[PDB]
Amino acid sequence: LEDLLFYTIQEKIPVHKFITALKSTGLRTSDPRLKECMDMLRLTLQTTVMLDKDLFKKCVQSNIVLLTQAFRRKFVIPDFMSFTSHIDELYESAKKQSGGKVADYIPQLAKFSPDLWGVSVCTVDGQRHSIGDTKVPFCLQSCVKPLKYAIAVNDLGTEYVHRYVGKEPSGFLNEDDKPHNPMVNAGAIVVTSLIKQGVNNAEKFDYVMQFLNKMAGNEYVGFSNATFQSERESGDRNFAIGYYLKEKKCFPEGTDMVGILDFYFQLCSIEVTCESASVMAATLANGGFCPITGERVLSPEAVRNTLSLMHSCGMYDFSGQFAFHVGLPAKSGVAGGILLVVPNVMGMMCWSPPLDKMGNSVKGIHFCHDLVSLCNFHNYDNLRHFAKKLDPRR
Amino acid sequence: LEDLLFYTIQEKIPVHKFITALKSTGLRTSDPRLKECMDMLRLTMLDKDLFKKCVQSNIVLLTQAFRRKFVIPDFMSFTSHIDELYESAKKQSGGKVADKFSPDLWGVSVCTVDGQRHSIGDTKVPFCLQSCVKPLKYAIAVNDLGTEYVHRYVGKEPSGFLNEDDKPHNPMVNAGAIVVTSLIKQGVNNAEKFDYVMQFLNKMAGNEYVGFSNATFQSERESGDRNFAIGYYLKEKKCFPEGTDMVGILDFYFQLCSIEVTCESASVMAATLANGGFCPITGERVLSPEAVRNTLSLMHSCGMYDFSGQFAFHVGLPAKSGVAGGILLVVPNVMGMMCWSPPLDKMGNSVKGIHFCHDLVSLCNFHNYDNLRHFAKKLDPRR
Amino acid sequence: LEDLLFYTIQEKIPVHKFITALKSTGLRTSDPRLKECMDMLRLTVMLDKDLFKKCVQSNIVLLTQAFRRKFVIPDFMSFTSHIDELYESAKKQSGGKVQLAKFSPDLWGVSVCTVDGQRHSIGDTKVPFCLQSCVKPLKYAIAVNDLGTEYVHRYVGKEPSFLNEDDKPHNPMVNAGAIVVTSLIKQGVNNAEKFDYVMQFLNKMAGNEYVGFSNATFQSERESGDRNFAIGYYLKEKKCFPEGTDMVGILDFYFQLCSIEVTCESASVMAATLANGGFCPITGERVLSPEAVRNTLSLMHSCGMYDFSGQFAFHVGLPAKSGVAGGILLVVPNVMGMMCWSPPLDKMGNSVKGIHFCHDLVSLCNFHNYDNLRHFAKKLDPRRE
Amino acid sequence: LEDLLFYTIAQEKIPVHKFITALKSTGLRTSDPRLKECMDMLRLTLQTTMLDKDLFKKCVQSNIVLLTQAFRRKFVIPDFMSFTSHIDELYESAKKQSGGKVAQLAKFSPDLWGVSVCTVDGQRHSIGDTKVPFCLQSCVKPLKYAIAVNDLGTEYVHRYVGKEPSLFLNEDDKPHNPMVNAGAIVVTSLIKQGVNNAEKFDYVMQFLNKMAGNEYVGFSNATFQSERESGDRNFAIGYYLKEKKCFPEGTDMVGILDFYFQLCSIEVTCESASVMAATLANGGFCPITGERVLSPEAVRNTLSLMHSCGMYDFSGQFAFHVGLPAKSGVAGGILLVVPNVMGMMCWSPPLDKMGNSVKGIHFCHDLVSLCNFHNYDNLRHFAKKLDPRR
Ligand SMILES: [Cl-]
Ligand SMILES: [Cl-]
Ligand SMILES: [Cl-]
Ligand SMILES: [Cl-]
Repeated sequence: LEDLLFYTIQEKIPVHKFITALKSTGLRTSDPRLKECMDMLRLTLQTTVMLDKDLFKKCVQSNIVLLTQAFRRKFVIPDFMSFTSHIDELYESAKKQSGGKVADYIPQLAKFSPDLWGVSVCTVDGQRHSIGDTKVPFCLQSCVKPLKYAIAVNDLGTEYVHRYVGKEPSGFLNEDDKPHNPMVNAGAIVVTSLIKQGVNNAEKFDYVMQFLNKMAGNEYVGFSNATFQSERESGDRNFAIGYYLKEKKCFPEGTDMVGILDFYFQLCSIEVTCESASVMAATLANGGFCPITGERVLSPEAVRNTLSLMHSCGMYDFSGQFAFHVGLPAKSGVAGGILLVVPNVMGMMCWSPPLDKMGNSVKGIHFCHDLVSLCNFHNYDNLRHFAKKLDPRR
Repeated sequence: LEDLLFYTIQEKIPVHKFITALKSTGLRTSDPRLKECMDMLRLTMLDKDLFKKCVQSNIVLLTQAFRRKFVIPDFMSFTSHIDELYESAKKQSGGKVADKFSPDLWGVSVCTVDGQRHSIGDTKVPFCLQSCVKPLKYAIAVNDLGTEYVHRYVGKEPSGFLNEDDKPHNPMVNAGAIVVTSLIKQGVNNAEKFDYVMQFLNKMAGNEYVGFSNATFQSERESGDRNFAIGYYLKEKKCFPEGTDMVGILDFYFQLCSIEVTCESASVMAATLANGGFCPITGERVLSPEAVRNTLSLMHSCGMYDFSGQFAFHVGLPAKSGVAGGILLVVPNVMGMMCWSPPLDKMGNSVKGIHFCHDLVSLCNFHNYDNLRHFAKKLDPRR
Repeated sequence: LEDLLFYTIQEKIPVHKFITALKSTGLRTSDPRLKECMDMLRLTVMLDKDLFKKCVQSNIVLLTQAFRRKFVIPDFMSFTSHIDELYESAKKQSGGKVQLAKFSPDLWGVSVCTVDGQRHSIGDTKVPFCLQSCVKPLKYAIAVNDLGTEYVHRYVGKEPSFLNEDDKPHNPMVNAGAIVVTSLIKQGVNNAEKFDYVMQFLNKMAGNEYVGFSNATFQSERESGDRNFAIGYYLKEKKCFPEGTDMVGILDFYFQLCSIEVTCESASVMAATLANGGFCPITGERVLSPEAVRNTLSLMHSCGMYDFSGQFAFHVGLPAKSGVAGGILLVVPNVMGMMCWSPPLDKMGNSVKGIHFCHDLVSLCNFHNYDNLRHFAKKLDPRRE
Repeated sequence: LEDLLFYTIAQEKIPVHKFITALKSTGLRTSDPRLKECMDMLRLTLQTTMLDKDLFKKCVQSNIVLLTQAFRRKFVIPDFMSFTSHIDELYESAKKQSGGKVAQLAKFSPDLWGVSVCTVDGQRHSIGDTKVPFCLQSCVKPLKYAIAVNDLGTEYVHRYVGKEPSLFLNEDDKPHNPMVNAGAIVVTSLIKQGVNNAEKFDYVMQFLNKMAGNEYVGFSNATFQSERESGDRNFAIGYYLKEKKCFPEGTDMVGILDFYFQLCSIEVTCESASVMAATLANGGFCPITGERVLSPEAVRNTLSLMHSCGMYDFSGQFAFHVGLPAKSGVAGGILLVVPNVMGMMCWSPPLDKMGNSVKGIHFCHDLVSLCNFHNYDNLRHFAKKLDPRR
């Protein structure tokens, strides 16, 4: 059982040899699902480097199931080292594109260097990879749109949420007097008013944060007050939208619109890194379960709706082309993030601040094209006949 | 290998015993890939020797089959569900037939990417593809000329005659389908063009029923005012490739719309698309992966007319409707389908078709954005 | 000259006869241009060649035009009898919208003021109501008068239909355009001063007849302003205002402007000023430049009636502007201004009775902008004896 | 009256040339159809052998009314020589502006520019190339609509076509107005229904002849064959109209297009077309024949729609700045109407990026900058402008 695993890894295993093989699977020693095992190893090093069969069983037994899949290469991407080397090549290629313009409309976005570039990957199995500046905090901005949508649907269900907001691209209101979808400001503002009704903003914010925290496997989620204050002061177009929505009676009964706008600016100001965000995207890749905690964050219904709208509406005006050429659900944001989901496989956050004319981060856009150019991840690729493409699940 | 299979099924196997067990896997005794085997049986209780002699040539396929390795391992179960969904849509009596056909005609056909087949309803009655051909001829065009060339002439996304670039919005609208028609087999006459497409559709269908309705073609082309208006407009905006005869393309276009299929043959067509360009019952490579992926993308967003976005959100499967009441349905990596009932809703889609498609995804985890690990209460037919 | 007029009107004239003959021409004895004559007559009960010349001397040229039938509409009594029929005819049309309770009957009134100062009224013409959108052409004329055509039209469009190709509101007659126009006027001072200034201007337009302000309407508009705040934030976002504009304050000024009150009678003089080329008919004072008055009439023509503007231009062919209080400011260039007021509105937002009356006026008279003055077929021409 | 007139012109006897020179200075042409008997007697009188009171009476008696108004300065523009002198200056000023493109290009001669005036009293003036024939093209649009309304009335015509400024169709699934191609095709299908194109065409041609006081109206077959070849977009419209059921019952659409191209290919000069516009300014009566041609409601409707819809995409700006009903065409013509005063035709082929003749447009602005002709100018108070009626 745990003995079997011992043999696949002589009389006694040096600990470092166990750790090194574990880290090659793509797992991180700090994985919450590995905690018992790692605690035991560290404790063992104290009271003791070689592990005999009996010691190994002792350290590895609590986590044995997860550990067996790792070593039996049952993970979604079994040769991860090979895959990450491709990710790096693609990272390097995109890094040669200097074009684009960093958003200057508020001091917090403008300060960011155009030359910051990073990519983080988290598979639905919890395998992690990062290259570039992946520990630098930035604001989600519109990348928050699908997440608060997912929350709303999780709590209120499809039918209700979509009384208030549309299901498709625009190509302020559709024929039915609703904003076109959750990924446009008008739609996001309305989705924001749907969450945790009848409570003050402080608890609403906290409530939302609980969700993000879980989606991120308790990795970094933070808040930029500097950005919130600036968004709120320069927010004229969003105020125009708010008054219009109120005038057309688009909000739930009793809504305080100005309060909702404040909440909305707050939500846009939430901070992540590529690493933590990649976990959020992996939760969406994993059907609502956080890949690194095994926790159930969101209903399958919420995740399906959200991925559908990211595919359709997620890239601003580039959505149609992105869907045709990339065919992956994604959400761009003005700070230069692109939240990417390859369903059943992994999730990513790509970050470079310079934007193209559509509003999309130039290196992210270029990286996403290459990713699908290389691998058979396009939504409508086939898993049997893919031509020259590479399939990393094999 | 033929030995193992033999034991799996006493000293001798009655022929019928092997036949009914084979049928139970979803395959038909007439599968083109089973020909050698069925010929060997026609040349004769099989003892081990006669059995090995008969099945040796088809062994690999038969092995996949009897070892429950097909994309849907328990097909008899999956079939029973298709039947319930069918009987449920059958009770929906609404819609309006376009204008000769009888309402109450309803049929559904399935072909898995492994060539497993099922049918219920009026499944052998030939009807016209109409706009169902749109993705088919777009696939042919991308197959021969590639993505970059074809999309010089036509858009890649939905609308809401020409887009901001002076191209028709996509291949699934009439304007776009007319332009696409002008791209195929350029410079050759219409007669050869029609033969070429007809040959291409034969491959897609694994050589099952494909036909032409001259009656439909005649009336279509007399009533084609809106399409004529479109042709003159496209010509004037210089939308066609140099040297196009637009009045001739419209002819060809009306012809392509009049091509006939049954639910059964058209389901194989959809199966080719679900199989990455390989025909499931012939094993023949038909379209390039590039052509198939483009086609599925545009059917997903553009395929259902004004109901496209609603259909993508709820059903999440590439599909293409036509005014005869066909819906060409693709579940990638799993199966193709054709649903046929003539009565249409206000949007132009078959009423029973639409109902069936919703229920199918309500039941099974086939939605494009369903997860294959956590699906809640949905059935997964692949298990 | 005074003698000429004297004989025209025995040894002595009874003075009730001069008054009666005067009123007969359409002028009122309260006409600001007749004051001296009326004061001299107050000092004086029969008028001999001598007393008559004394009373009438000051104003003689105006009274001569009046008695010699030189006025734009020489036979006025006949023309007002027609206005009355049209009035009764439109009166009988009771459709429109303002479990509604009703404590009192419907209000309907029509006032006519000619470019010569001839006046007529029937119905409820003394009851104050808010201009609302009727104020739009008025404040646009002010802006153009003060700033000129080039400057105003950097901020707003000249054509019918939030923003057009150039990211300007379409014209001065739509809310977005009227909000921008509001921001153009008196940019130096504070809001109280801007309001006084506009109010003074409307006094000139009206020959100092009734104009006022309704605080109730103003507060009600303030509370209901979501639609107008949406527009106000959008305009700001798109940088549609002149530099240093306080947009929230401009809307407040906007609501005040919509809340200004008039009567059918005083508003008809406002319209007669626009019909008279910028000169107030009853004071002879020059209120607005010709450029401001031409620009205003042109935009009233195409843009003045909401979504009925096109149909109205084609069938009626007169510059007009309507508002939700039920008013229709009507202009007939070179002839007269009018104000029609009934509160019930049709589905397009225009006063039911007002619209009916405007149609009938042009069916009857050759006032349609594209009518011909030589060959009019069946129509009546009131400019002729 | 004949004696009164004789005295104002007179001395014991009037030299013939002196009566003629005075007549011309009023703006009337000697060839005026309404002056025919007068001129006939005059020529007859020179044969049988200086006018005395009795001889002068004999000559002008049949035409006395019109001649009396002319000499008494009762014409809409009493000082006509002063006015034409202004027209000439505006013409020269429009000339120095050579921008625009005619519908690497070679040039075999100078570009043509001409301006004709016909007053509602039949006073004439021309300067520039005013006798050169050119195709009406879209300038024919208000003319054929006026015919439709004349024969069919407002209700019938506007059951098929919109009344407002402006896809091919409005919310009623009717073309937006008579001045856009789709609307003008539908109007074309209204006229003289149930006869062959040859008969319909002769019918419009005689109508055009009356509007023009029987001055030049013609046809360009070269232009027609060309329109017929390049009409892909008009055939697109034709099939769309047909698809949407915009034509009256039983119309042959392909035949209707053919009639339409014909109507576009009709030819005028600046002079003949100025009389056409003057008919529209005169309430349906032709100024030089005194003949009733179009009904008042047809003339009103046409002027209304020219005002708002006449200049293509410049209609909005044109109405605002110029305030005159006008219609322009791809040949470089602008048919202009000052209601109650005059008609005009301006012709220069080079077009601006909107499709309007550059010289015509420039001339129209200057005309209104100078004169109080703007639809919304006041007649009593106008500022620096001059009023030619005074
Ligand atoms: Cl954003
Ligand atoms: Cl179809
Ligand atoms: Cl209003
Ligand atoms: Cl033209």
